[PDB]
Amino acid sequence: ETDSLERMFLDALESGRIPEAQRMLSALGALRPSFENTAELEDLPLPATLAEGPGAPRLICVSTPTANGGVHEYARLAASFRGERHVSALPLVGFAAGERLPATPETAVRVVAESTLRASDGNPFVLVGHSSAGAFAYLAAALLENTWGIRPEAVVLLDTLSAGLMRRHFMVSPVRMTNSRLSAMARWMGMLNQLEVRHTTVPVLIIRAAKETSPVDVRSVDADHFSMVRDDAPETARIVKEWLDSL
Amino acid sequence: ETDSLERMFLDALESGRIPEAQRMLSALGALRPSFENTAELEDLPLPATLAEGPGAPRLICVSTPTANGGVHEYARLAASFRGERHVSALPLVGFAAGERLPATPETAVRVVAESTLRASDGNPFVLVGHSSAGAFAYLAAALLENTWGIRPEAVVLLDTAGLMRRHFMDVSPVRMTNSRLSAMARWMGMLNQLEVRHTTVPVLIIRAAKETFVDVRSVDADHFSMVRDDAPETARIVKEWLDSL
Repeated sequence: ETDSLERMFLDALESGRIPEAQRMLSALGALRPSFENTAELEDLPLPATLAEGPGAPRLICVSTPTANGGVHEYARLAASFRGERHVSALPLVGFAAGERLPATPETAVRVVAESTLRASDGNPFVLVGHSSAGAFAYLAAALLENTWGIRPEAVVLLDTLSAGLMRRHFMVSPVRMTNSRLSAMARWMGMLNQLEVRHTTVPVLIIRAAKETSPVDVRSVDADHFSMVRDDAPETARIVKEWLDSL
Repeated sequence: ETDSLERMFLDALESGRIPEAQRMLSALGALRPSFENTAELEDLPLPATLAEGPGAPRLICVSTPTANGGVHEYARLAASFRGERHVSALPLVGFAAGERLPATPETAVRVVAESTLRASDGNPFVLVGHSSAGAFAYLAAALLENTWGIRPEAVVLLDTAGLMRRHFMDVSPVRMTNSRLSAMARWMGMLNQLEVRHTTVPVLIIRAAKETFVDVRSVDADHFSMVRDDAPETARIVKEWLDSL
């Protein structure tokens, strides 16, 4: 299509008309079939193994809720761990054409927490999330601790917030933004916005990108929000490995 | 493809989620460039000639503001006129991917009025609209008279919701592109915002008798067959009524 929703979304982002594109994709969002509970699904999302190794704890990465997001997001990051430890990434359900979307915030966190558990293979694990994925990684850790009394060893956040940023994500698997991806993005981002904050007791690392305007540690990487999981992935990875070894 | 907006809209129709589908399509509509003045457009809609003949007055048909609508909608009716007189049909602007959408109800009515004059080409003409095109035909006729002092010979209204589900369940089937869907929401959206205007030209309403449980005539047909299989009879009533003038 010359008039694809991908084209018109990208148009509206360049024109800073992000509120109108906002109202559009969530109205599309609202028309998608929903699940309230993971028992309604044929299967949980399948983890993609991105690295292997004998080190521990393994890393489980949450895809960002962006229409071009997916397991590919962590391939470069995972490359610095090749041979050193297991790294997997989780797709988010609803971004492929026949998939249902989470009906409530709680359902969205649960589905992340359940697919995390499966990816773990029963082994000690840490949850990682870049950017918008970090809140989901973080609340998935909290929900696992509070619901099943299963604690991740840690959570690692790659420049996550507590705009033009949305714009530059899409301005930079150069994946095609299908209708389902774009509507799934609206739904998941809309859930993010309504997530109830909750405490995890497991160690948390916030890696901050030095180029940008319950026990918590903070480290800085010589990178921007985007380069931290691209060109500068090795610096990010090394901070992660060194923080995890200091536990 | 499998998750097209066309498939979404038609699923929504089947499931009683029209209002949600309309909200989404208006929301998409709002992201397209608009015009408030016709001189903003590189060109008016282009009439399509469906019939030609020595008789008079010519008929100018206004496409319905539906995602599957267009000049083809009057091709059957025009078939009953194809050696008797000129019949053309107007596209509505905005349904094609290039195009801008009207910003207001008045803009919508003006673009139809102006297109119609282009189609008439200085001849006596009648404005005709099936269904939801009816109000736009009528109101363009009123604006032509009241603002520009030019009078159609007449206006003909052809039978002017599961009518929706009926409508969207063909014949000459049309791909409902994202541009067609969004143009539909914007143009149909303005139907609610239209204030009636009076016009002194003769107005024939042809009623689809099978929908029932200023001259009015009725024809033995439903809302849809009156421009499809019962088009010959619709065309006769039209020609005989105009001949009375």
